[PDB]
Amino acid sequence: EQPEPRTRRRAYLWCKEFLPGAWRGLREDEFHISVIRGGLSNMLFQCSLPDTTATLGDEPRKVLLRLYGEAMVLESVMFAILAERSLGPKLYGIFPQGRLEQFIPSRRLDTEELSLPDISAEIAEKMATFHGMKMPFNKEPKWLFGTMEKYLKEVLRIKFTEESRIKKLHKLLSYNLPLELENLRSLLESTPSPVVFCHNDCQEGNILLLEGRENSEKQKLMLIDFEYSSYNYRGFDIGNHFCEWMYDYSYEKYPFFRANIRKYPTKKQQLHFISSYLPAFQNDFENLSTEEKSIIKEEMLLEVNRFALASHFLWGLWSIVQAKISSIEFGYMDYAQARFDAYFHQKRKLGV
Amino acid sequence: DEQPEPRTRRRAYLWCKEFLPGAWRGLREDEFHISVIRGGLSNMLFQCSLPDTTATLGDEPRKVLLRLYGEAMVLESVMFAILAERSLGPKLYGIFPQGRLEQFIPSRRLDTEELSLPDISAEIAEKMATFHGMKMPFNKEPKWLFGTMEKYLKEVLRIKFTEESRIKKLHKLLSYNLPLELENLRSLLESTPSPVVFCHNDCQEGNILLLEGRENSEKQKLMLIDFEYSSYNYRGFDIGNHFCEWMYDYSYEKYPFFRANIRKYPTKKQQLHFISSYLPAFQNDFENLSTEEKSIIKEEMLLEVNRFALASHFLWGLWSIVQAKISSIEFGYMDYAQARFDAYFHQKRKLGV
Ligand SMILES: CN(c1ccc(Cl)cc1)c1cc[n+](Cc2ccc(-c3ccc(C[n+]4ccc(N(C)c5ccc(Cl)cc5)c5ccccc54)cc3)cc2)c2ccccc12
Ligand SMILES: CN(c1ccc(Cl)cc1)c1cc[n+](Cc2ccc(-c3ccc(C[n+]4ccc(N(C)c5ccc(Cl)cc5)c5ccccc54)cc3)cc2)c2ccccc12
Repeated sequence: EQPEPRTRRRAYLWCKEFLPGAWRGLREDEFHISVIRGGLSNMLFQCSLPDTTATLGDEPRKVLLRLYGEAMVLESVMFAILAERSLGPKLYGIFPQGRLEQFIPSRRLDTEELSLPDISAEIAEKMATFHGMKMPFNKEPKWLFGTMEKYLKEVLRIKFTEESRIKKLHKLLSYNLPLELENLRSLLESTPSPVVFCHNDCQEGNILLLEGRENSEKQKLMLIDFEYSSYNYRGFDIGNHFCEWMYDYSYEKYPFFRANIRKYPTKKQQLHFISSYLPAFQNDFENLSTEEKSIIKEEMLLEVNRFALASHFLWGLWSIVQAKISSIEFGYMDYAQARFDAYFHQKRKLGV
Repeated sequence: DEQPEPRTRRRAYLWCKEFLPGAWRGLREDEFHISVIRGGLSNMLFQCSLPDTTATLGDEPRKVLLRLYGEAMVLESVMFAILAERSLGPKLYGIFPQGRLEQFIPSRRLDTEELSLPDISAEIAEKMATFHGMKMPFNKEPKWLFGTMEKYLKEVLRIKFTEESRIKKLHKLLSYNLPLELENLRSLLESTPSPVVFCHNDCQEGNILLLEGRENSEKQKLMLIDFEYSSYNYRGFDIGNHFCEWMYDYSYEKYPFFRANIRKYPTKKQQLHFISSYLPAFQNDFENLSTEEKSIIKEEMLLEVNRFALASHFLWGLWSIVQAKISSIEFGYMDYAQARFDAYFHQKRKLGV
């Protein structure tokens, strides 16, 4: 797929002006560009040198161009920090209309792969590593309930025009969400979880399987797409990831997802995950007694399964608001209903 | 121990409490120590610290610097962060809309007279060289120099002062036909090769820290700071501008709040000492070239930096005229403009251009 000749021009100039080596002397007629994702918000292109052109130093042959649609400053700083620490794609250029990033040959994981033991173990290690790092952002964990409050308030003010959405919203408001948010607050306020640097969206579509490295046991993945990252309760990040075993966003018919409550990880599979996470997050952990390890692990199961409720609640509210304001083709209200179904199922499973 | 207003004191307390880890997280407003370093109307600095009696819980700092602020805002933050990660600037502890929290570095600024000490001059060159060699995610077309001179020239032509002395001083400055002089400087510089590199663009004594404790180190006692004017730019501008700064001392206490001295510009000898440290630190093979090839590079570099020095005078001269209209800061801006243009014409005569 080719873009319009006007974006093609703009892109040529960005690469020419921002990238060093052979790129600096490159002519419009030798510029290769093609699409990866299009639309109206976060559009991706692969830009490259022609195969016949030689590099002059260590510049990339090929790069990723990301066109964009307080928060703008924070996301850029963080993208740069991760790039410097080699935990994210390198940052090659930053401008108002977009940015230029390392191109990493890879594919996203499919939902079904999240439960493969070796995949699950590595995701845990990465998340653990990510949780341990220092970032220059606010460390009060106010984003979880602050955000749930903000969306709840919008949700109560929403008037849809189409009858089917009006009906679906009416079924959702029937649960008395402001009362349910307070119950979830008191449950989570009594559930200790250390505040750490969370990804907050650790789903299959934000996990890259790296080309070439498929045979590596423990080093085949990269976490990406940190736009929702913040300091937050650890339980949310793990609980949210566990929830993601149940949703597959690649389904081609409406509503463009498939949900399965029986795909939530078993106790066994949860233990496999936290057995990799704990040593990578608390370095002394491997040298505790058998019995002390079991205690930590059992309290962690309770922790993450409780915070899983906040994953369902938050993304459910989010999705209702998106049904009003997003143009993207997705059955947002059906998804909201699926998250609230799972919420009430998980409440029953926990006895809370 | 000079204290800020109780409202800034409270804001600052919250920022430190919320952004810094360890003992800071549990700290009470009444246990917060803060004092001023710089005040005014724009970029205000405070030293914030834990009380001496409080213990740290890990590797958090006891003491930090709070910087209150007055496209460019995104790029400056990214760059401050990049330099922090590479240990070429103060560590970044917190970033918020009203300011940021940075490593506090016990130090003083250099004085103008210290720029010419051989060991100081040599290290400045090494640091600038290191700085020039870095990859940064910014535009690499060197359009900021003339783009900026054009932009200020255009403002300068539209300025009406009301007070007589400023009117007179502006009139003397416009007498030189600045739009014609800018074109002559363009054609001179278009014929002067200079590699485009990552420039500080303001490498003056007040942006160079002498690090406390390290005074006895020969080659590692300084840090370059304050990169808000940084960009990809001609290498000649950075070196030429630093050479120009040997002539200006901004610490004079009476109006016009600077002193200028044309005879303090570095000698050819002192310039060679500077570029003799810069070259090996920027091109690592440099020491193993032939004697004759080294001399050629060095002599062309002298011509390069002394020619770009003209752009230092021209740019800061125009900048200063514009500041005389819009800055509230106490400084003889028009006198400074005249001093930079005097130096410009003197440097033109020295070069035979
Ligand atoms: C201006 N500019 C730019 C200008 C000049 C130059 Cl030289 C370069 C760049 C630009 C830089 C970067 N971008 C990329 C970008 C992508 C996403 C966002 C984004 C969106 C909304 C929000 C708030 N928020 C909502 C929901 C949460 N959700 C859903 C949420 C999820 C989980 C939890 Cl626990 C809590 C909340 C949540 C979460 C955490 C933090 C914030 C959150 C934050 C960030 C922001 C920027 C640009 C994009 C478009 C246009 C310009 C851009
Ligand atoms: C929004 N926000 C913020 C928002 C959200 C969060 Cl979470 C955190 C922060 C903020 C971030 C950072 N700051 C600090 C800051 C202040 C000014 C600037 C700056 C601006 C405009 C300009 C133009 N320029 C002039 C002259 C040159 N001069 C004189 C010049 C010198 C030499 C040469 Cl060769 C050419 C020109 C030159 C040079 C290069 C580039 C630009 C130049 C320069 C600097 C850079 C950062 C904020 C300040 C106030 C309010 C908000 C701020």
